Amino acid sequence: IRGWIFGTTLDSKTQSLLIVNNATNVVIKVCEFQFCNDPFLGV
Amino acid sequence: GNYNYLYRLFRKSNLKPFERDISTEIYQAGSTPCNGVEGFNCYFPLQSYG
Ligand SMILES: *[C@@H]1O[C@H](CO)[C@@H](O[C@@H]2O[C@H](CO)[C@@H](O)[C@H](O)[C@H]2NC(C)=O)[C@H](O)[C@H]1NC(C)=O
Ligand SMILES: *[C@@H]1O[C@H](CO)[C@@H](O)[C@H](O)[C@H]1NC(C)=O
Repeated sequence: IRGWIFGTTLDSKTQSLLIVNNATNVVIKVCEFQFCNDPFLGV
Repeated sequence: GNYNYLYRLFRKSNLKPFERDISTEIYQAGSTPCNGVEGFNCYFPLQSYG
């Protein structure tokens, strides 16, 4: 488990908090991200 | 007339304190649903200052 998405529609129409922890780098953004139909991170 | 400054004119509910709404969804003010298209009882939520 490496992150979280918070919002209302999660489809680039509103602002959605995105938290990702990749290895040693915690990344926090509040952009209007365009998420995939089934968001995931590959290895 | 400077028309770059806008303000929200319609919203289904009042903002909570320190809430920021920048959505431009077409406001449905009548019983007929709006499909994202401006028109009768279907408002663009932002108005421009004079
Ligand atoms: C925050 O967003 C939610 C939806 O993501 C808003 O809930 C909507 O409230 C209106 C009434 O004002 C209902 O007609 C909608 O059906 C609700 N949406 C859902 C998905 O149930 C909520 O009002 C928003 N908060 C504020 C303060 O505007
Ligand atoms: C984690 O992702 C951010 C951008 O999302 C990137 O800048 C950073 O370098 C990444 N960290 C690693 C260890 O790859």
